[PDB]
Amino acid sequence: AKLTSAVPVLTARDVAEAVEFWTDRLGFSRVFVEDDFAGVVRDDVTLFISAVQDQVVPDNTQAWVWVRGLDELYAEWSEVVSTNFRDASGPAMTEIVEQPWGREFALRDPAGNCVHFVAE
Amino acid sequence: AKLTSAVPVLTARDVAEAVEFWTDRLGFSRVFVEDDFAGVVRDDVTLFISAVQDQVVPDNTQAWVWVRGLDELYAEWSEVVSTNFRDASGPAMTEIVEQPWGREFALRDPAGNCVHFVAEE
Repeated sequence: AKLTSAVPVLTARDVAEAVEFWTDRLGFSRVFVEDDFAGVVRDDVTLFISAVQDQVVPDNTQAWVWVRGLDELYAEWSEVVSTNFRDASGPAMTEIVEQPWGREFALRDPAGNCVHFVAE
Repeated sequence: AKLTSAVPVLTARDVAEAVEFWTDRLGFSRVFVEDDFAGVVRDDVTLFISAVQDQVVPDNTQAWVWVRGLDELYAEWSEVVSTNFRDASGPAMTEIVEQPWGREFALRDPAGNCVHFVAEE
């Protein structure tokens, strides 16, 4: 057997809100959308979004995504999402930082998920 | 820019126990292990594992993994993982089921993460 690819599952109290953000704000498309569960895709990467009732879940939910052209992606998203990660109430993103494991930025979505985008 | 691949993050109260399960039980290899965060890999799929305080989080954490040779993978893991999914006192897996979107089994790890393995079409 061969494991070929993987799909992170983001969590949200409000899945509809999360879907609108990921598609309309960040440029993903809908794979499917239900009240309790949805999927969005951009390029080779699919993310699922699952309903929860406890905010602790999204506040502890994370995913990593590999990117060719991290600067370009940051340039796109930094226009439509706050770059004040600590102070913004809405979704926000960090700057690109050179971490020991790689160059990346983190984005916090409206549900509270923390998704890291790392240069490949 | 191009989004090329993704890495799910499983959660655990005990990251070391989670790493031991995914490697010794399920045949993933260690990528890196820290006290509060770890990475394991099999074939083209990496999973991260992150420490959390509350059991509610792993009990609500999921991931999906695409597989070529789902029956073989299931056969392998059935050698060492319970197939009584409804007993939540230990890790276990469902049978392979034909869902509307694909053929898949689900595996619940010791921490409580539910990871679905779906056959490629």
